[PDB]
Amino acid sequence: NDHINLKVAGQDGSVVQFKIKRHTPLSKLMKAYCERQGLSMRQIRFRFDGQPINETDTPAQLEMEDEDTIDVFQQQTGG
Amino acid sequence: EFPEITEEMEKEIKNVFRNGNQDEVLSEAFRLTITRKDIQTLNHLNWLNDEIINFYMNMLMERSKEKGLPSVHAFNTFFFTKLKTAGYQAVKRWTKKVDVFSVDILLVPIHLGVHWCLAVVDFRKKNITYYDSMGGINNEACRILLQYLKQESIDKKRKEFDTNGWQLFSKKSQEIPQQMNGSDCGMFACKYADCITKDRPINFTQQHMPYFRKRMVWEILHRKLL
Repeated sequence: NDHINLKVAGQDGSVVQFKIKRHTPLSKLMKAYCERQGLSMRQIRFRFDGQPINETDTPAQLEMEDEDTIDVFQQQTGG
Repeated sequence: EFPEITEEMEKEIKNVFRNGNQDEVLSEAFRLTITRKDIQTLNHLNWLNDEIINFYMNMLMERSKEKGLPSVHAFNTFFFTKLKTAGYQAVKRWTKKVDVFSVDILLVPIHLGVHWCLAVVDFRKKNITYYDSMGGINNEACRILLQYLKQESIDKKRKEFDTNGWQLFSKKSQEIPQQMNGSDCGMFACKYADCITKDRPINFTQQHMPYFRKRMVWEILHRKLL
């Protein structure tokens, strides 16, 4: 059940490519994306097509195909 | 003339505020997650984080489809700006599997640096309206949205949008209520929308904000609006 490619784009405009088994949770990636290309974690959010992504979630069970892109934004606070 | 806050509520709420492991996951709905951290933003006069809004905007959307209420599709928070800054081509796919024209109202929660604000597409009224709780203007926001509609129409329905008759404007400083603190934007913004989605005219002022803060808490965890 082979690998697929995934683009993670920051709202600073930075694509970070990733290989992955299609059934594994996105915890592996989300924490790799924080460590490499250093970033908080408990201060961002991930969203495949405006749909939120929890660590639980897998690629297969989100219907992402190859080269599909994931959006990642800072946490947002305001008045 | 609003719901009372019972013994039950106070005791539950007060408990969730008292700090103790902010990672604790204490409400999972709409693929969203609400932690003690997320929920803390409602205490006293804190700054409403994104999670609380998205969640509330989801309940607002759920409480649509209720008989005799304008059907609402509410948007992501990160929507507005990702469009504003990166254009349509970016947010394009965000509305796959949802006809944005199937509903009566679209709900747009907006984050701008320091600020929470709201934009409301009302197909029935055929006008777009921006809502600052501090009466600040954003004529431009609407222009951007109307442009979205234009694009969306072509990308989904494969026809152009009927611009004709449509109004765009932000609401005056005294047309609606004003916030007297620095933190009650997301609070106005949320209650602003609630009020609307019920076709209810705006009732609430600053007065009712402390109460609405409490009440929102309950509404979140239990996933039910009052």
